[PDB]
Amino acid sequence: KHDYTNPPWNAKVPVQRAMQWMPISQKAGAAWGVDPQLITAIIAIESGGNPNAVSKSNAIGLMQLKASTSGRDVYRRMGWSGEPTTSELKNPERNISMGAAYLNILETGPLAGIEDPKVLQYALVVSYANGAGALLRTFSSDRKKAISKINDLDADEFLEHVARNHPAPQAPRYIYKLEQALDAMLEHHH
Repeated sequence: KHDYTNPPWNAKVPVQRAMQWMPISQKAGAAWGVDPQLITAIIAIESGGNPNAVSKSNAIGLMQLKASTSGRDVYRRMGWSGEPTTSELKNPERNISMGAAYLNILETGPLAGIEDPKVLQYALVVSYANGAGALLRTFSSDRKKAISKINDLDADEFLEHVARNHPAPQAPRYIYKLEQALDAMLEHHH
């Protein structure tokens, strides 16, 4: 299985920088029914709080949204045509709003039916990172039985399952990082 804890990841500075955006994250989380600390952790992991981050593949901004994929998914959810521009994705308020929208899409879409909010949290970071489809297929080729299998595990067993069974090494590591980010956030009484 993936040695996902290696190397240790110090969340202090990445969470401190993501916390700068918390007032936006609070409002975005409220609008979309999404946990602002989950938003904050994702910013910390994805961009380390850097609103100008651009990946090899042109994922953009605080929550690393890609116009042609997640960006477009959000626009389709809102009933809008087309997709956002690079410039728009760079704007921190728009970026975080779309990241929150995307987390809601995952929750209400492919991940609908997961009972344990902690398991759901882990299922969200894994899907955001490496795709809800690939996570589900890790359990069963049909969605229905995959969710049923997910429902039989507690949060620790879910991590374990991902560590042993997910093709992408980064998947279980995203859960490790998330917990490191949650630990760091304990020191921010927001």
